[PDB]
Amino acid sequence: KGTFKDYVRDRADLNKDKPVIPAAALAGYTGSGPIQLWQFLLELLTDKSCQSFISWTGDGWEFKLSDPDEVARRWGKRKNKPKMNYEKLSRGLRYYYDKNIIHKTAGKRYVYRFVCDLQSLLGYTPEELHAMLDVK
Amino acid sequence: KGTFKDYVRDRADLNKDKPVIPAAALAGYTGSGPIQLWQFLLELLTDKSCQSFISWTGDGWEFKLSDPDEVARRWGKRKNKPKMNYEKLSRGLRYYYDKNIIHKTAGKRYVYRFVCDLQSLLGYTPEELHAMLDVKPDAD
Repeated sequence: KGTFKDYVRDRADLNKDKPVIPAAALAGYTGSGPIQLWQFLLELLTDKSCQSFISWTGDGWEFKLSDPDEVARRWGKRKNKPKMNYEKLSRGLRYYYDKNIIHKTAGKRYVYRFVCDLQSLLGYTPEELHAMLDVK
Repeated sequence: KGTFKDYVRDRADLNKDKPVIPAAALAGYTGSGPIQLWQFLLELLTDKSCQSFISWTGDGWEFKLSDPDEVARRWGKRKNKPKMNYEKLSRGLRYYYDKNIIHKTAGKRYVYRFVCDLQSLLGYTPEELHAMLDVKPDAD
């Protein structure tokens, strides 16, 4: 039976995984208001504890979805959309291909790549972050 | 500006430190779901940057609202309610009076007092928090 003081202390000592690019903070910076799906993928991609169902392939801003539905799940629980499946999220990607935000690598299945200038936006180089995330 | 780094860096070299009792954490702790007005008041009282509009009087869990409107304005923002004024906020305080969470100090204006067992919930004593926030008693 611990107090709030113990609760905070325990949280500071246990759950330790801060994404380098918080989708929320990013929406503020860019002033996009409501969190965007492409901004969310970045947060996950910048959060080690997510390298299970999503990570950088090592080639530039190229990333792959090891477990698509997982990203589709969290995305739903993050935007109060408990009705978010794998397709309702794969439809937003096409919109991203046309607006040239995210693309799909030829000769893959769930491999994608940011084609927008994230270096000038985020301030990080692809290779830089890869290191901060122990990318292999 | 410039890059995302700067906008976040200015938060580590040009930004204060979090309050002691953040409403968000307190909500998750007690599992109240959405932030509660009394939890939000606790955050402002545990944040040095808010001592201009709300502060501890120095006597236990008693506090005063030096700038009532600024409190109601910030509560409105945190809850996405731009039409938030003190009058409505006062409806929440009155509600807490009936639920023995916060009482109003007789013979004074804008002076209230948490009357629930916050010490046992929070893990701090009023004196302890007053020191952490460099609180100075009022010459009542």
